[PDB]
Amino acid sequence: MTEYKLVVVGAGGVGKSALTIQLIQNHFVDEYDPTIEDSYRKQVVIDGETCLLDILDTAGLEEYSAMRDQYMRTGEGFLCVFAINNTKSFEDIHQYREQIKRVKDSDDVPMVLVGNKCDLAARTVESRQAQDLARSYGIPYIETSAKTRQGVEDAFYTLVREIRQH
Amino acid sequence: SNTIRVFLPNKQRTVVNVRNGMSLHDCLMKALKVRGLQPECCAVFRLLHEHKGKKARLDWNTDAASLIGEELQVDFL
Ligand SMILES: Nc1nc2c(ncn2[C@@H]2O[C@H](COP(=O)(O)OP(=O)(O)NP(=O)(O)O)[C@@H](O)[C@H]2O)c(=O)[nH]1
Ligand SMILES: [Mg+2]
Repeated sequence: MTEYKLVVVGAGGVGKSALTIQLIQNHFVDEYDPTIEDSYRKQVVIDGETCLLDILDTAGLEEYSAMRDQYMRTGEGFLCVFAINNTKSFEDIHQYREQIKRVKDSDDVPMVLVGNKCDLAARTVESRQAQDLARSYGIPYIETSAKTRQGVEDAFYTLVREIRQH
Repeated sequence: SNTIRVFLPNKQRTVVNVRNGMSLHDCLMKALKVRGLQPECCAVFRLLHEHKGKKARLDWNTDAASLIGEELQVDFL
């Protein structure tokens, strides 16, 4: 069968280490634990097909910006994760895509956008404010909250659908 | 770093940061309990970097604070 490689790219303070967790073990994680390089795997059934999700979440802290250009030509699909309560994470999306495009050359990279923490009220970054940005890259936009299981499944499902287009 | 690159079963991996005073059973909970695998029924190896392929088993009650800059390997019994 086919093995889908989901690379999770995002900044710090967001909800990367809560989305990838609440899909495999279905658990929400508080405690800010500075991740560096963790890989995950789960036997899932996406679209009447028992598949496999080899997820690999990355570090948002730019103290490990060396091995970036190693697995970003390995992963079949990417996942830009930010939070609508953090503006700086929204402004660093442009420096992600251009650095992802830098690796695997193409502009047709199977990606999808995730606006985590939609259960808060610190929204400084609206939906269309992010949709108009995601429109430029041509990838969809999904709004999630890894605290209440909202849009969690849709994140690691709709992304696979983007891989099932190319 | 101050890190220990630990490889988990099912072709997975995880790198953890270890503070002094922490063993290898306390600082490896949340970095393993989030995958379903129980530490009780899982082994522990330290990949020797002189032969590359022959690891040595250890004890879970070992201070992992001393293995800074190494590389482990976890197997299921
Ligand atoms: N309210 C709320 N807080 C969340 C949510 N998801 C994550 N958080 C919070 O975000 C903080 C950091 O979580 P974490 O997932 O570790 O962030 P990260 O992106 O993994 N950090 P790093 O990039 O450095 O590994 C924690 O305090 C956690 O409680 C969410 O859906 N809602
Ligand atoms: Mg993380």
